Amino acid sequence: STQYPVVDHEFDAVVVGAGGAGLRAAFGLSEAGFNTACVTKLFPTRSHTVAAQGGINAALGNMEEDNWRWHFYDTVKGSDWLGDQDAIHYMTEQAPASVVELENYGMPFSRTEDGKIYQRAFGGQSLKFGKGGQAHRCCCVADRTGHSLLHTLYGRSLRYDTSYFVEYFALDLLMENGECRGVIALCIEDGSIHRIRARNTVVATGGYGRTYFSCTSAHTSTGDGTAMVTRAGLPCQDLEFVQFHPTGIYGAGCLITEGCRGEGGILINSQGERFMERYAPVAKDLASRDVVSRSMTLEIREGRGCGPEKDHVYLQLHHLPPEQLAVRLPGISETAMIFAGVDVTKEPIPVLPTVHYNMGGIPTNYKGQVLRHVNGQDQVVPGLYACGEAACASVHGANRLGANSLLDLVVFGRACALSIAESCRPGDKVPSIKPNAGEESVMNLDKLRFANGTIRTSELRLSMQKSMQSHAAVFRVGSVLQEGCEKILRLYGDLQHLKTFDRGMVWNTDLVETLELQNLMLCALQTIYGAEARKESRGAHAREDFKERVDEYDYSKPIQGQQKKPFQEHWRKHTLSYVDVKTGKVSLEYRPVIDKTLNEADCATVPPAIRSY
Amino acid sequence: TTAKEEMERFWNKNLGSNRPLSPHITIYRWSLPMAMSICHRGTGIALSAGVSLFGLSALLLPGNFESHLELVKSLCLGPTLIYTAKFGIVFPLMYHTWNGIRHLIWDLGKGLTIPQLTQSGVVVLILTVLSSVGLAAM
Amino acid sequence: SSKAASLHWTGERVVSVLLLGLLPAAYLNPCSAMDYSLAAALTLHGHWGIGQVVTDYVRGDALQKAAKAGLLALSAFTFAGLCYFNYHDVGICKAVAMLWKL
Amino acid sequence: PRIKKFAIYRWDPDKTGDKPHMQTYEIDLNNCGPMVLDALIKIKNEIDSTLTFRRSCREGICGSCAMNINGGNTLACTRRIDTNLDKVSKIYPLPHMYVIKDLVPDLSNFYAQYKSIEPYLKKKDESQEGKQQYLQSIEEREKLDGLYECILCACCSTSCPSYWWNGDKYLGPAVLMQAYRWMIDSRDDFTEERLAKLQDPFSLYRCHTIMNCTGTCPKGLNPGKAIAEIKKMMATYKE
Ligand SMILES: *Cc1cc2c(cc1C)nc1c(=O)[nH]c(=O)nc-1n2C[C@H](O)[C@H](O)[C@H](O)COP(=O)(O)OP(=O)(O)OC[C@H]1O[C@@H](n2cnc3c(N)ncnc32)[C@H](O)[C@@H]1O
Ligand code: HEM
Ligand SMILES: COC1=C(OC)C(=O)C(CC=C(C)C)=C(C)C1=O
Ligand code: SF4
Ligand code: F3S
Ligand code: FES
Repeated sequence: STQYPVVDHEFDAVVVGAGGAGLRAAFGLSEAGFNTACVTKLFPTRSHTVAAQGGINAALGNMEEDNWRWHFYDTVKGSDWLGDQDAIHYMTEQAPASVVELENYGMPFSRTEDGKIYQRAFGGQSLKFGKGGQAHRCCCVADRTGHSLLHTLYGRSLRYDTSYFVEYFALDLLMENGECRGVIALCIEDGSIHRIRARNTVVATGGYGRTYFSCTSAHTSTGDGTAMVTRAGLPCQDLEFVQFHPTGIYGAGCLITEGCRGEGGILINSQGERFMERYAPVAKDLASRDVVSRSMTLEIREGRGCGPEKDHVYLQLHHLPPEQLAVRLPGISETAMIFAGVDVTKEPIPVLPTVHYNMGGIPTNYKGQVLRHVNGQDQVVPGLYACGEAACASVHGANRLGANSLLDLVVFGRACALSIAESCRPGDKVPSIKPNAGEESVMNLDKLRFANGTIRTSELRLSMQKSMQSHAAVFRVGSVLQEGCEKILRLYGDLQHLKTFDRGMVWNTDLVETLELQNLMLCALQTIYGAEARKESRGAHAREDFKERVDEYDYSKPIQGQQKKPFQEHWRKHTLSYVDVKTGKVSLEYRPVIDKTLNEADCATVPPAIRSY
Repeated sequence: TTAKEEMERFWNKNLGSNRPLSPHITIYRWSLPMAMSICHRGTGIALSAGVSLFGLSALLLPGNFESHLELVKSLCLGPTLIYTAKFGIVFPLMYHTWNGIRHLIWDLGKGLTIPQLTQSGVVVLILTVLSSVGLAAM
Repeated sequence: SSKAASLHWTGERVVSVLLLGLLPAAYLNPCSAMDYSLAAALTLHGHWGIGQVVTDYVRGDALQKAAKAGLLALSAFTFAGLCYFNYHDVGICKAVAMLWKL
Repeated sequence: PRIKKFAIYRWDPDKTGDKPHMQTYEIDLNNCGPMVLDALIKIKNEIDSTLTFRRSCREGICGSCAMNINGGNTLACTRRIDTNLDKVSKIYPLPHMYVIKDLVPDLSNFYAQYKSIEPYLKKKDESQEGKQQYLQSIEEREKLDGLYECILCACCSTSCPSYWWNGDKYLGPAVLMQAYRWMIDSRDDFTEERLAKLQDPFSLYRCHTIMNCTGTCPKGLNPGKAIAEIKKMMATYKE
């Protein structure tokens, strides 16, 4: 310690992460007149949202007549009723205004003949509450909507006085008596340490797909934000619900937008059957991500692969007009060729269900405020917000509806900024800080910095990824799960026998990738444990032991003469997980899901029904 | 912080440091276009030097152009040398001339594609040789 | 505001096409007129040309300012020397001609 | 067994008196990915984790890879390794840029330059923004194809000799093309002032149409073709 001089910055608000969520939170806070700081370990534009291709949902009604309420219905249903309906209400009602805001910022959306934002079909989205047919509200910029969303937001941010700490690694939250005072970070450029303190902190650090071996996410999706919340002793919610995306190249795991399917493409097994029509007649190839992959993943078992080891499947686009794949899916044509070596206009792309999205994250309010659980009740953590994939306002519940994440990003990014602007004023008293705040973080830094152990950071990470890949994939059971828990708790033990080689102060990717490992571990522990304990099948979480949807009632048959099971007797509740940073001991609890919306009169609650597409 | 302050910060940080400049011309792969770009300058430079030498000489040196020519005629001028020197003068002028036409076409915004680029380069190169040998015998 | 940079850019192209039409013109019709305009365009075009090479390679207020100055000189003595030659001598055209049948 | 040789530039800021030098590494191509980044990651995790370089998407759309591979600026994650065991791959940092450490360059000036062209929509009346989607015919929209896909990797600019000599005042291809992106967006109302910003001898005019930028874009875009469009606009706009 004190071998690392510390620099103290003071702001009104701090945002950790410059992806869609973070960026929107940051410039939205400045636009409101707050002296905002934005910490990111990557150049804002390198953020993962750039890889997003599909689009952003919004009932604009450009293609046909629409109603945001139908978007609401579709989303709560797609969540398998683990989604908090109040947040889903807020998100879908704000979507139109949020998307028009993006277009007014300059986002180069693809146009219709009327000169309006072009929208398209996507996974399980209907009209008139699941009755009116396939909906078309997936707004998009050709096939590079994420890239364009991030760039326009970034560009728009240049217009304000936000101080952007570029390539800074956030180590931990500056907590004091259950209140957030800011963050402490490592400036990757010179290895120095900075304590950026503020009245409000917003965590938008993205997901943690890298906890696995095969995922569509970037090497940077290491759950660093989740880990901070965990290190503070705060709960994380529903970390078990991990979304497996159907189409992911057998190779590096790169993604091929689901927009391919929405645009016309299909999925084909070895025998040539359009199986996604057998497992789900109506929705077919275009159903929930959790079901559609659960399908394929299965077909591989029966023994119906489409390549050498019959380990994957085959995505088809061939029958679509070569021009349409040029105006609607130009981005996939490129990587399909570069990583697969295929001409989509005349050949199907090789895809396989791989980890993709994380519905779980930091427990949130529909206003972005982080929640902790006290005496079985929600409590707002003063001066702490979270948004994006790292957050769990849980508008996605047990399963994210395609094209709803970019929306989530923009909506709650805005909500955080608004809740801060509505609850305080720039210039207000910025909380004190003990002269030793962050000492633990720096020490842990100094430790790994000179780690002379026996295991290489890469070796350990590889052990954790393949373990998660084998024990917590698309299908699970107590046996496979428990071996995984102890298997992963075993690796957590090894974090003390790790060896690092680089020891300089400048760009120690050796040191940071290790710090990231510590983070990925905290996420895996909570994912696998929360997964073993959840004895039911909802959304992405499918147990072989319990292929049942254990709710408070049995919503298949009627409800009235029937009796309500005690809260601790059913599984229609969010998983809350904690962990002793020092031992890796996972303890967990639960809290109800919110079923009431913001206004019964404007958007009615949708009771649990049977899950099917 | 503004765009300008950011630039000021950039230079103040790097100039005052032990940071090295990554190699460039020593490692970058040469291409016909890049090479033909260099020659355009070189020739334009050599060509201007010549014209200046002709004009300055016309102001400082004594005698008329003829006093200078006859001066060379009686210098054992070998035919397979009068042609050489005549070519060396026509070469850079023609090259610069044709490439210049190419440059003008580009300003109109035409032919700016890698494929179109190589074609024109080859053409310009061929026209150079032709017009040079051609003129060296006029 | 003033569009100086853009106008200079166009100026260059213009004398560039002019000097392009002169070479042929000077062949088909050699005359004292041609020898002067040919000297004007030849020196101007070259002045603006070296100009670009200078602003490109010479770093520093000190140097560029001087460089530009010395360049202007050379150009002046070049245009004058050419006009002198066209007046008190053969003329560039006939000089080229003579120099060729040699 | 198929060993591939890798010559890689190196330089440690925290190693007194260290001087830029090449370090060669060997890799069994059967135990590796097809792309250059795979190799980098591999020698990073097994041979020497002191090797530093930027990366993230490994999919070719974030722009984190930008570096010179065998004399050419591209994306390590998209450039497939030369299976010719006889040749030894040469990996250098982007050209004529300050090296922070190993293959990691200081792109601060580059980003700053991007900020100076104000890469965002500007309407004369912003009092109604956020309430209705602006209209743009698919015709006006097509004019952006080939311009908005820029990943800001800096391969182009960092391959331009003019940017090499005057990167401090010359905006470079990358920025120039985005300025063009904004110039021709039917929804922007500041075309005239965006062009006026380039009225000096360096920002735009250091471009001598060398064309390396276009000859090296990992995304097949055409900066040069765009620089020329700006030039034409610059000499024909009024006021
Ligand atoms: C992986 C993926 C996801 C995806 C997609 C395509 C791919 C390949 N396409 C989508 C689509 O078409 N439609 C849609 O609705 N969603 C799609 N997704 C999912 C979605 O894009 C993601 O969930 C979303 O982009 C996540 O956004 P978010 O803003 O939350 O996060 P991020 O962009 O991943 O950025 C993380 C930021 O946080 C900073 N960071 C991270 N850790 C640190 C630390 N330790 N210190 C400081 N900063 C940190 C990053 O630097 C970054 O800015
Ligand atoms: C046949 C007639 C000619 C044409 C069509 C022509 C055309 C051009 C063009 C288009 C350029 C600009 C290139 C760029 O964009 O960088 C140029 C530059 C130049 N030219 Fe010429 N030119 C001609 C004759 C000459 C002659 C006879 C001389 C010698 C006195 C000359 C000397 C130069 C110089 C010094 C440059 C500057 C090149 C640079 O920017 O480095 N040109 N010319
Ligand atoms: C005309 O544009 C060019 C230059 O000027 C900017 C160069 O210096 C160079 C460099 C030559 C030496 C190797 C430094 C090249 C190649 C070039 O095309
Ligand atoms: S144009 Fe091409 S090289 Fe130049 S940054 Fe944009 S992507 Fe890269
Ligand atoms: S290399 Fe440069 S010089 Fe012009 S064309 Fe591309 S910007
Ligand atoms: S790492 Fe993202 S482009 Fe190569």
